[PDB]
Amino acid sequence: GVRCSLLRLQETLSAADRCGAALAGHQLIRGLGQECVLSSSPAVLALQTSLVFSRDFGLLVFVRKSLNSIEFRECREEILKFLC
Amino acid sequence: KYSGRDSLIFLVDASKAMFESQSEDELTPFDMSIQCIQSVYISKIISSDRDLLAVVFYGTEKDKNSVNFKNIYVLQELDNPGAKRILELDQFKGQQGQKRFQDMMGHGSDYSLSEVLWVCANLFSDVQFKMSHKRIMLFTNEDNPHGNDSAKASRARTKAGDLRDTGIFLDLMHLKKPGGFDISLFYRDIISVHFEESSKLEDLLRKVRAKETRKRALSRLKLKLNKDIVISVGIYNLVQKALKPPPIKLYRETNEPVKTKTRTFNTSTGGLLLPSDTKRSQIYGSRQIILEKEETEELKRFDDPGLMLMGFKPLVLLKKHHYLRPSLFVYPEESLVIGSSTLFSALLIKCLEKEVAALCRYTPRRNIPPYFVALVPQEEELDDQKIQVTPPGFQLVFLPFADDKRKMPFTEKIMATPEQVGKMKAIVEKLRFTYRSDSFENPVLQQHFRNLEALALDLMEPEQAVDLTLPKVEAMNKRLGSLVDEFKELVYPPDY
Amino acid sequence: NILEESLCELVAKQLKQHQNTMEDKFIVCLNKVTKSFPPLADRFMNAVFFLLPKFHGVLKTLCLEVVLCRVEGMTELYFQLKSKDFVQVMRHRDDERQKVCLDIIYKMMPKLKPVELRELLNPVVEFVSHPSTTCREQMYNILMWIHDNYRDPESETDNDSQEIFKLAKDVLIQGLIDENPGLQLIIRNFWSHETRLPSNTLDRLLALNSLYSPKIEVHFLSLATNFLLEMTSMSPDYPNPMFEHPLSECEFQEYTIDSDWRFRSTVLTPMFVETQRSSFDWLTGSSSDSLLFAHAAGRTDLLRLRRRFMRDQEKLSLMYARKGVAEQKREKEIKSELKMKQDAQVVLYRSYRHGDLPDIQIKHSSLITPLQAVAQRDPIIAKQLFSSLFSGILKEMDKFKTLSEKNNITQKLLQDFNRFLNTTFSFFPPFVSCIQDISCQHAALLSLDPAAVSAGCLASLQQPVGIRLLEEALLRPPDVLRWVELAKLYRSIGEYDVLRGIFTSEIGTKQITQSALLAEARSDYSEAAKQYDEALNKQDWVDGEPTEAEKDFWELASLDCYNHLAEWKSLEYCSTASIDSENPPDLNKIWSEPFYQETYLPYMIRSKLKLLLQGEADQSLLTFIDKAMHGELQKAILELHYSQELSLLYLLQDDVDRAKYYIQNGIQSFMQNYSSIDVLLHQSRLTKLQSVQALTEIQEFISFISKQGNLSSQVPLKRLLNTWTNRYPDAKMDPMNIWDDIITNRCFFLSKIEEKLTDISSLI
DNA sequence: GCATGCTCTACTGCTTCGATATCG
DNA sequence: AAGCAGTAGAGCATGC
Ligand SMILES: O=P(O)(O)O[C@H]1[C@H](OP(=O)(O)O)[C@H](OP(=O)(O)O)[C@H](OP(=O)(O)O)[C@@H](OP(=O)(O)O)[C@H]1OP(=O)(O)O
Repeated sequence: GVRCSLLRLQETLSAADRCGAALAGHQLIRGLGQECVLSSSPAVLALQTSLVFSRDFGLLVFVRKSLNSIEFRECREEILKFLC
Repeated sequence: KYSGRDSLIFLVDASKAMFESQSEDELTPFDMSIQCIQSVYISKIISSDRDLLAVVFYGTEKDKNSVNFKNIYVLQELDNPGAKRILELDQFKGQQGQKRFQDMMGHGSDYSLSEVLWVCANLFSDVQFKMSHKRIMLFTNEDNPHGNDSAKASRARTKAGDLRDTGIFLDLMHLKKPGGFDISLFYRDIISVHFEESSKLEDLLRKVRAKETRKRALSRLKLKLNKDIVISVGIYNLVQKALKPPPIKLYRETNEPVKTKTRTFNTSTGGLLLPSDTKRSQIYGSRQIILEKEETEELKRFDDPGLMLMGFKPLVLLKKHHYLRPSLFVYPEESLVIGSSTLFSALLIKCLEKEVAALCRYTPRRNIPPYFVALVPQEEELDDQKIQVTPPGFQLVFLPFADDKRKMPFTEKIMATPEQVGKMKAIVEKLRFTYRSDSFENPVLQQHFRNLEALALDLMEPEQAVDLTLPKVEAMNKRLGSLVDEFKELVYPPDY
Repeated sequence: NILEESLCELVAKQLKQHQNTMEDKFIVCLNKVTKSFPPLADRFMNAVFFLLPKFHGVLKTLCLEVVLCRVEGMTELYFQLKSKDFVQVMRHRDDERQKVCLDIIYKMMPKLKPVELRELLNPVVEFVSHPSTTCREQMYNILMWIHDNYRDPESETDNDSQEIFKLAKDVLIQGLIDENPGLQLIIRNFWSHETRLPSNTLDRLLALNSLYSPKIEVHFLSLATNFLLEMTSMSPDYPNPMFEHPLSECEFQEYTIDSDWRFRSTVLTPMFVETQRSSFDWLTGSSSDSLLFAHAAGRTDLLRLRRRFMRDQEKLSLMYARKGVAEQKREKEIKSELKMKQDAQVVLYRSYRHGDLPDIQIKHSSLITPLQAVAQRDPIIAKQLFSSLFSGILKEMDKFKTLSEKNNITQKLLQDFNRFLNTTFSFFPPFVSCIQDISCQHAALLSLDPAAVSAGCLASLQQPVGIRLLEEALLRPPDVLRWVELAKLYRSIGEYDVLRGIFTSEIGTKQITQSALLAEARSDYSEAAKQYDEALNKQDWVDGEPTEAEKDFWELASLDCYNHLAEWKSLEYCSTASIDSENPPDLNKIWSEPFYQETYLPYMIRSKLKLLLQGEADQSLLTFIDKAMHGELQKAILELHYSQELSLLYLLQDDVDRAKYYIQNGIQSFMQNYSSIDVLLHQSRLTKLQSVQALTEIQEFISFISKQGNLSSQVPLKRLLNTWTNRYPDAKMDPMNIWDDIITNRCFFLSKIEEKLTDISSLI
């Protein structure tokens, strides 16, 4: 689930159809964050925490690599609203 | 609406019969459509660059649409015009562009007009902005497509009904078609007498390059009569002195904007200085008057924003040479107060009887000192094809103060003999023309548009706009045939 | 009525005025009208499709609900949904929108050619992991339709129809372990229907092996024996009592048994207190909102129309706030009383009447239903029950079938079992030992596969079963393949005593293998590897060049010798330089040629991880691991079988979160794999128990370095060293791979705690 | 002293225009 | 500094 959503999120960043890649990216971010919030078993919670704050994929490297782009600001807004 | 963009799809029949033009000292219809589309791009890139355009090729072998239909090539989506979108269309120009076009597009294929109208409807559907008008320009030379069939014909008429239900209106730019263009075989019922080329392609090749702004209101004021009888107006502007767009500072190695930041800091300690620890001064010889940034904006406030009527006045006291500001245009807005239009219309058609004009104090913004302004009424002028040139309302004429006028030195009155007046009346009658309103054109602005076009499309050299505000010295001379020498002999002494 | 036309045109005229100005109101009004009158949406359908790619919210859900009404009366609909990106609106995470998308697919499936159903099917089968049972239920509905309508209706359907059936069958199999009691029951009654699994027991036992799918291996034996004992419940001797005469004559009362999760056991009460298409299981018994306010006519249910309404909105809001206080106080009870009602809610299957003597008048149901009921829980008893049923049914096959059909029954069973053993990745010990136990009993199945059998019971620690199967196959030219795989089975449980009398010179093997085994028997592994690798490059054999299985034996035993010493450089070179041809080695070729997974992969991971754990900074294993986590199968293999390797690897990059997840996964995998080994397989359970100390040392290190008080002083470090220097595997009994794990892990932990900590170094 | 929607207010972005300070 | 479209959530009604 997660890490599949994160790898498809990093794939929707080098794509060719920008503003068509961002809508898919926003849906990936939303479902990902929904799964991460609705977990309560502390074994999978550490896995999801380490995947979200990962350094190869991960939401922080997503908002870093998608920061020279105006099509991705809804994605960055939803990531920063998920992280709070 | 207002924020709604204008969308336009260019549909070009690049099938078979636009590539073997019958003259060879003339221009093939594929090149005619390509030149037309490129002129519309260059016109709209600085006329109204928020509009959306697209070009689609059907009757071509290879396809690049979203549904992967047979023989529809979408070269560009609906998007704002750019330099690269004109440079991509540059390749299919001239007698060589056909050959550049064949090897990567296709040609002569079977098609279905239902599927090309389907792809155009999908292009209009995939747009996330709001659109005012949606149009499809059809560049075609064959009338009666799908002439071997009728299932294709009725499906095409059905899908045009599907298009016109959603608000999309196509129009055909018919090309030559030796044998006339019979508009009634297929293209009188699909769209909203034999022909030659057209009456729209030729004036569509005329690049206008003049910016067009939408009808915003610039002010929404309340016109008060004493304190009680308030009506709502809008203060529009109909002449506005078009400027050139301002430059953008770039970074020379990258050509990206550079995010200017200005700060104030004191040279004593080099500490960042807020807006709260400065004041404003004026030095008069030795006195120093020191107000604050709040108190310098208190000096200007006199009234509340709006128009305070102060009586009425015949137009004979409104001198034509009393001009300081370009006039505005008031108009009743019947949504901030109800019956505003009725009181406006009664006041309008009752100041239209005599030559009376309402006098006002005009405060456009908040902390703005008042101006005396003269609300001259005006009727409307229109024709039977409902083109109106003067809208109804008042024209808001700014009147100068005592210190806006200036005095002249003493000048002797040296009148003329009626021989001189009658021989100058012939001179002014010889040179008479008709001033329309918009015959002339800003040369500095036009040359800026031409230079920007030629530097973004990197063509070969900047085109020069032919000047129009310049006088024609030889034509004025030959018009005034052998008259000015005897006139200056009769009014000017034989010397110098 | 006549007044249809002038009214529907009036409603359509108002909606036509809506659809250009405010589309937000146009689709709300159209949705409300075509909740009840769907033929109005026929004239607005292209203008619904036009507006559909614009809205992104609830309004697109309303647009799709308008589409859903007119799906049968629409001709193409796939090209319109494909232009409007239907596959990407199905992946929008919203349960109402996904339910209406799947309902649109379900209504438009009988008008789809296979080439577009195959494009729709790839996002449909992603709903296995969906949290809502409603979307999963709709997915199973459309896959059941695909299974019923794509079972080859003609002579040979195309590749598209065959792949469609294969994908639907995979997900329909996988829905037999679905985590919802009733979705699993729907799928189980789907499979247990007469038209899919037959009613003949000899042909149901053959059709059962079609629905295997390596995902469901922990559950396959209980599922198979459930499908097989279905047919007892429709026999004319099933409710009949099994013995018609009691022991003596006594009357029997009715005994109801109190089984409620409040007095679960006798121990939790101090003393005396102040009191003196079908969802059906054959085992546990036989068991939007509208704005119009007018959305019974009797003699008792119309006195509640005598109602008062308090006009004290302040007091009413106070009562509602106090009500919500009471609900918040009762949730605190319910979210504990439901976690207690989960682990003591037992069901009873029999009838239980009591008398003066034991009542030997049980039905056949009173023995069959607790038998299947416990086979559903315990996998060992499911293994025994499946072995008994399979052997009994093939024994009673003899009177029906003659010889021409028995042989191509057993050929099909041999093909099926070879498929099982060649595609299993989770080498579940009851499953592997079950299908290698039912193969020994029947002589037509003794020709199973020598290398699959050897790899299977080496990976599941079930080596006695494979030894018995291979020896019974060598009973009944020497079969050097079976001799070498039997020797590879014997070598891994020790047993060099048996290994001496195998590699004589009558089976064709060389002398170098016997000399290397004789050296390896006295634990002289360096002299064993010295001649194993010597025999692996020698091409001048003066009595025949050796067969391939013998060279594979030399390769595996030389890797074992390098693992047994400590030689990690030779181990990674020997495991690595046989999967790649050139000098740069491509580690991701290890996942093809399935020999490589059971042969080179554990030594590859182990050698590279040991070199990482002591010093060297070659980051070539982490790249392989992160690249292998992309696959849905390789991730299952890695986090099921290694996970302690993975926990240490993620500890090496200071990722103590993923290491927490992987060590908890490793402990759960230990418990599940340990308790499924049969109880008289000692030294299989001993080697499964030898690995728990390294798991708990990793867990203890994670728990030590997580608390911040432990890094403060040297008191908790001195206590940790004081317990680590008294906690060892035993000398003479635990081998050197256990010792090397404990000591290398402990040295790496001490180096990490040292570099994190601020005479500590002399102590460590 | 709580839970759920609904209305509608207040804010942002973009764009035009006008007032002010500055430069050849 | 103001028009003008677009939206998000603040504040409040309401619940029997
Ligand atoms: O007598 P007034 O009504 O006060 O106006 C007169 C005069 O008006 P007449 O043309 O009827 O004589 C001029 O009005 P305009 O030419 O501006 O339309 C004006 O001229 P200037 O304002 O340009 O100075 C100036 O007369 P003069 O030019 O002699 O100063 C002025 O008389 P006042 O100066 O007394 O206001």
